[PDB]
Amino acid sequence: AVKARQLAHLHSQLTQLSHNLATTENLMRMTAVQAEAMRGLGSWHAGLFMAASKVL
Amino acid sequence: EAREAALRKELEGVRKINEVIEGMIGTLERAKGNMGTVSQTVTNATTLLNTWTRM
Repeated sequence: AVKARQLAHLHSQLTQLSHNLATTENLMRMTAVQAEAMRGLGSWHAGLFMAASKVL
Repeated sequence: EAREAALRKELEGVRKINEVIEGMIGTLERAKGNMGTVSQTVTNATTLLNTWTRM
C-alpha cells in the first residue's frame, strides 16, 4: 500500500514530466522562431509608417 | 454637257474624300489629345512609383 502509493506518485510524476518536457522543448523552439518572425515583421511595418510620416 | 457631268462627279468624289479627310484629321487630333493624357498618366504613375521607391 505504502510503496504502491509511492510508485503511483512516481508514475504520475514521470508521465506528466514526459508530457511537460515535450510541450516545453517543442513549443519553446517554435515560439522562438515565431518571435523573431514577428520581430522583423513589425519592424518592417514600423519603418513603413516612418516613411509615410516623412512623405507627409 | 458631258463636261458638266464630269465636273459634278469630280466634285462628288473629291468632296466625299474631303469629308472623309475632315473626319480623319478630327480623329487624329482627338488621338493627339488622348496621347497627351496618356503621357501625363504614365508620368504620374512613374512619380508614384518613385514615391514608393523612396518609401
